[PDB]
Amino acid sequence: GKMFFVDLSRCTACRGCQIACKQWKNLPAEETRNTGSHQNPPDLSYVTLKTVRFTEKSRKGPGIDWLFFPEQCRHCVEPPCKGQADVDLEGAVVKDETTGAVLFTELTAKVDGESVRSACPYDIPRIDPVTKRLSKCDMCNDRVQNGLLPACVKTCPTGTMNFGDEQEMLALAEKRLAEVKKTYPGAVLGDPNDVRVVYLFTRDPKDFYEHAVA
Amino acid sequence: ELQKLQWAKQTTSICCYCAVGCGLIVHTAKDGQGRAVNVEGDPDHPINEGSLCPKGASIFQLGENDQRGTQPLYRAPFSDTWKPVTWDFALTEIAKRIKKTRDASFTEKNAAGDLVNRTEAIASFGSAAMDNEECWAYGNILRSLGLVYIEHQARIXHSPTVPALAESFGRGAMTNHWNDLANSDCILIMGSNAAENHPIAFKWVLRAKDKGATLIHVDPRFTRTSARCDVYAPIRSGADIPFLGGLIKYILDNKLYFTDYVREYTNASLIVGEKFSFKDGLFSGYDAANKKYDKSMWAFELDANGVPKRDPALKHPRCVINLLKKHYERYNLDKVAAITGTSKEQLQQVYKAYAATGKPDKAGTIMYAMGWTQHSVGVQNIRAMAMIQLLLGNIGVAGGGVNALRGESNVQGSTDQGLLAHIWPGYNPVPNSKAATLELYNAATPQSKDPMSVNWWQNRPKYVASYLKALYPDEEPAAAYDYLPRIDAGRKLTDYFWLNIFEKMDKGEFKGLFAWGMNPACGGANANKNRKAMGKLEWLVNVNLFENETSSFWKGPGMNPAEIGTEVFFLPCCVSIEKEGSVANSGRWMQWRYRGPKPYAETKPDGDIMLDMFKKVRELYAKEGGAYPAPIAKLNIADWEEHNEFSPTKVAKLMNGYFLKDTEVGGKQFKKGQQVPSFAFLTADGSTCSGNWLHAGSFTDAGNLMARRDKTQTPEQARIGLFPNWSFCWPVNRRILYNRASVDKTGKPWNPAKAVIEWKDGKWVGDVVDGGGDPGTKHPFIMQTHGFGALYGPGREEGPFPEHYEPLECPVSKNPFSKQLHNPVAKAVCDPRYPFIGTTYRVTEHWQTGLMTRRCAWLVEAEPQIFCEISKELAKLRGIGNGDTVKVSSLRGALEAVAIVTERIRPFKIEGVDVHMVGLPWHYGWMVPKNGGDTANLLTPSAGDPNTGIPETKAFMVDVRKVWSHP
Ligand SMILES: Nc1nc2c(c(=O)[nH]1)N[C@H]1C(S)=C(S)[C@@H](COP(=O)(O)OP(=O)(O)OC[C@H]3O[C@@H](n4cnc5c(=O)[nH]c(N)nc54)[C@H](O)[C@@H]3O)O[C@H]1N2
Ligand SMILES: Nc1nc2c(c(=O)[nH]1)N[C@H]1C(S)=C(S)[C@@H](COP(=O)(O)OP(=O)(O)OC[C@H]3O[C@@H](n4cnc5c(=O)[nH]c(N)nc54)[C@H](O)[C@@H]3O)O[C@H]1N2
Ligand code: SF4
Ligand code: SF4
Ligand code: SF4
Ligand code: SF4
Ligand SMILES: [S]
Ligand SMILES: [W+6]
Repeated sequence: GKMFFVDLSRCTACRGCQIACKQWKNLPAEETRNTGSHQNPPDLSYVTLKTVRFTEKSRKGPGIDWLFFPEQCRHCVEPPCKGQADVDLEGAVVKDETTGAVLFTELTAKVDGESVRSACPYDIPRIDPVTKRLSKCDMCNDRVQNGLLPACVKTCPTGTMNFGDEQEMLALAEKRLAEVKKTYPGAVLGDPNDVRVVYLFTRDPKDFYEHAVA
Repeated sequence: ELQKLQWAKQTTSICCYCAVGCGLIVHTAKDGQGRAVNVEGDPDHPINEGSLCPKGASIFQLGENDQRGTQPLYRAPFSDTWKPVTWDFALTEIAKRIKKTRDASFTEKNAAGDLVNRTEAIASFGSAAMDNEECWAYGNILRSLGLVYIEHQARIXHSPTVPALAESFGRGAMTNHWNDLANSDCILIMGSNAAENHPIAFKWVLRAKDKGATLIHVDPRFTRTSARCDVYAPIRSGADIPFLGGLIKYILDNKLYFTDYVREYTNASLIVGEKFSFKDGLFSGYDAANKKYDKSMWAFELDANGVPKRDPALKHPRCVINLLKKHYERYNLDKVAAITGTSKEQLQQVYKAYAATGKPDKAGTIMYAMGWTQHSVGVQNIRAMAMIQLLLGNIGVAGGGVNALRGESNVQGSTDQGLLAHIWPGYNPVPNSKAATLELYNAATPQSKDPMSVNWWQNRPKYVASYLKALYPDEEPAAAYDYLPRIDAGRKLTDYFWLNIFEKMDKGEFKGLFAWGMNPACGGANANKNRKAMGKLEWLVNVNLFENETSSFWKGPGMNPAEIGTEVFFLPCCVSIEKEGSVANSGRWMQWRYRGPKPYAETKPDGDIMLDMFKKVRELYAKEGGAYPAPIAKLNIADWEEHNEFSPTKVAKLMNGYFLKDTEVGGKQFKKGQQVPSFAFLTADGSTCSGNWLHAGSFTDAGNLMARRDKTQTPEQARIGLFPNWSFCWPVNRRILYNRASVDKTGKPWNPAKAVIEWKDGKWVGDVVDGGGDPGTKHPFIMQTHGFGALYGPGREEGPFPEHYEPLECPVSKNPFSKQLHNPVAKAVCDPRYPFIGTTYRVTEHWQTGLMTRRCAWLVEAEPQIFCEISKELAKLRGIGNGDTVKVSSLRGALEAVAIVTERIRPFKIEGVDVHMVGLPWHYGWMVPKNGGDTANLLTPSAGDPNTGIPETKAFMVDVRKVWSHP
């Protein structure tokens, strides 16, 4: 299948990926307000499949450690969201056998949506209050099967976002990890044998987000 | 198959926001006959390779936007309602206003009897957002009507750069280009937040880092840029010249300068005359009564033929280099560390990393944008960067340069087209009242008698004449010269600039204002005053994408429409993807873009609006006569149109220029009607027209070179990313300016692994050589009179060497480097009720006043409201918690914002007292969105530099207080 490699040591939090995701799918904007942070929307939602999370950590000397985390479905190799949904109705959550994309369908309205969300170790699924359908990042599977990069990968200016076949992406992640460790000794890959969106964190992944890793 | 893009026609465009110049692909429904259905990055474009920041990435939402204007709106005097009117009504009535105002105000001679042929009762703002062809047509329409008060954005963020870099190198432009940043070994970002304000630039900045470059951010705040640099060095606001002066001293003390480059290609060897001196913070020739310098005291000593004397041994005591060493010996580390607030350890780290690029096999670049270069001595800030780069051999080389980042998509182009009061297109000056003839105009150009000095500006009479032929082809240039307006020689130049325009408006001295593609009701400093001053206009014409705080100033905060007599016309223009034309990016790439969807509703491209407007003015003059009709009646507008529409192609070919008769020039024969192949073949006798000599070469008989999308590169071109066949850059496709300095006098690169040009088999290979001639036969700075990169720059008003003068008036009382505290050639109140230093800056997600991006729900989504960024120390002092509502106030006004308490802001220690900075985005305005807040310019003063005419937006005094709600 396919895989993302997300090198957070290169991210400028430009949020091009956040906007590109909504442009490609023509998703609505949420009502937001500033509550003391550049982060917005504050959370994933039925209409927000990716948001960049901002976290500031003190450090000795000038400046801060500013941690940016563009969150999205991890497209798990063995997705528990599918395992939970299959209890109520098979076909609500399916897996693309070519790309590895985990895909929610309109049949998610016919399964226990809250239990599907609680089954996810990354707390990724979001429910529409009206229809009870679930939504999340779909890997831009449409674009991928037609030879295009995912919208958020294509738009990224920094090389944070990388996308390709899982073997080239895993080899890249391993080589980038070794290099990034020379500046960030605490750098790690997030659950790299279990997911298709492999983040390189420059320190404790939970400093980026409480659900950054399982 | 992707349904979304099925049946839609794909076209290319260029982002309409910042000056990086990213490429887009637009898909338009019904095979081009419907609306846009998708906009994203062009994967083939060499600058962004498909990447877009959120502003570029949301252009679909900008264009396909039901909040856009749909047709002209009219606001009658004292009315509280817009009335929708036809284009014919709006343009006919505007033409009538123009003509009535011009007829009543036109002055043939000024009060001294000198010919000026101008109207002072109309002013125009705008715009870097129009296409290059529209900018060029617009300025010529304005000047044909007699206007002199012609300004736009460039006055603020671009105008300081031009004299600073022109003094140093001969040209004011960014010297390299975006792709070239990846060749750098050390990138100093100072006065720039490029990761937020030129985001795709960090593609190339991080690629340099991938190849081993050190990235350094020098900034008072920790930003999204700082997060990704190797070194973040905080600097106190306004302490940049001490920082750079310390670096000059470091370079000189440690012999880190590139001697061979310095000796041959800078003015290090020139002998300064004995009248030059510096004492107690003042250069010689100071006139205390008028606070001005007699610059002739700074002259070089000249030889028999008038050429500055040189000591190539660099031993003479009055050699520039030796005067340089003496000047900067005061800038020792401990004094610089004290004033900058940068630790001595960090100063040493930065200085060592950056000065290592004086080796020929290493290249260093400096990136700066707007920063705080607008105060009295911002030009000297830039001068110091230029001097550092010359000492290190970094000018002319790949990964080097002074990368003065342009702001807006076409601010390079709109400046190139002379949308500033002091310049015609092609940087030919607007004549003053004592240039009574074309011959007197041409006589002002300095000449050189050094046979190695190209002194290319000696060709100016060709460019002036060809420009006059472009406007008035049936007239002799000496005759046409009398058609255009002149400014007064007696007045200070800044009387015609941005800030004095708002001042004269507040005094009721303008009857009409064009706000063309700008939002002055938010963008001008001291917004309360400017909003009130707009009420003193008889009429206001606003051309814009959306209704906005300027168009609707009469119903803004605290306004009573029934008391405001101004007549307003709102003319909705179309977005960038709905029209064809070019925009010139920061690296001077003049890139052609195409229409996707047709103009939304009844919106029109700027070029059609202005041409129809001008044609109606012409018709009124042909029927009624009036003041001096000839400049209007005779203007060549036939060349601007085709198929009864404004023609970007025909205007671009006229700006390039063409032959008006069979002509012999440069040893070749040309036929009437042929495009001029380069500005080398322009003439002064009327054989050629050219709307802008810098464009001569962009659109030749070979076709539209701006429209090239050719990635072909030789190995040496591709090694440094020139992409010479992708679009076209002025001048004549020289991608890296001053590249003759990149080689020795046999023509071999100082750095063969990153060669820019090389002498091979009797020709220069690589980039286009900046200045023809055999290796070792020409000085490398061809636009300089003397031919050298200027370490010593005697044309500057503040002195030939940058010197620290405190730009922070209120909290500083001591200058450690001289007894001269403030700029000696330059009235803040410093009321103690406003003890904090307010500043304004940008965030990635919004654009300028936010007129455009506050209308884009995805960008509002990410940044919905004005906020105020403060330190933990200040939040503690004032009892402010993160996310609290605060009131920020100044002597000028007050607003509320959401507090953002962060360690990204830290107090400045100034003279043993903590001084707190308060950060505000200027992206907001009362019109939209709900609860977004208003402009940070409610707080800013309308006082600016005597000498630059720029208002203070980076350091102004404020108070910040918690706003309480119910327990
Ligand atoms: N996202 C976005 N990008 C933009 C724009 C926008 O509105 N939004 N505007 C465009 C335009 S028109 C312009 S002109 C450019 C402006 O480009 P920038 O100059 O990058 O814009 P700023 O954010 O206003 O100021 C940049 C940095 O200068 C720092 N600074 C303030 N005072 C000083 C000082 O005294 N010394 C030093 N060394 N630094 C200081 C500020 O803290 C800030 O981080 O950006 C262009 N790009
Ligand atoms: N406090 C503070 N004030 C500042 C600054 C600051 O840093 N701080 N920065 C200053 C600087 S550097 C600048 S650049 C100015 C910006 O000042 P403005 O130019 O007045 O700001 P905007 O109107 O928001 O710029 C966007 C404009 O482009 C117009 N536009 C887009 N496309 C087109 C088109 O095709 N045709 C026409 N006619 N119009 C079009 C939109 O309608 C919109 O009005 O603000 C200045 N003021
Ligand atoms: S587009 Fe790339 S650099 Fe920008 S926020 Fe997303 S991942 Fe980070
Ligand atoms: S892969 Fe596609 S759906 Fe997922 S975050 Fe990126 S743009 Fe959104
Ligand atoms: S991250 Fe959660 S929602 Fe996404 S595939 Fe894994 S279990 Fe399913
Ligand atoms: S705003 Fe600047 S960096 Fe962003 S997409 Fe447009 S040109 Fe590129
Ligand atoms: S600009
Ligand atoms: W600007």
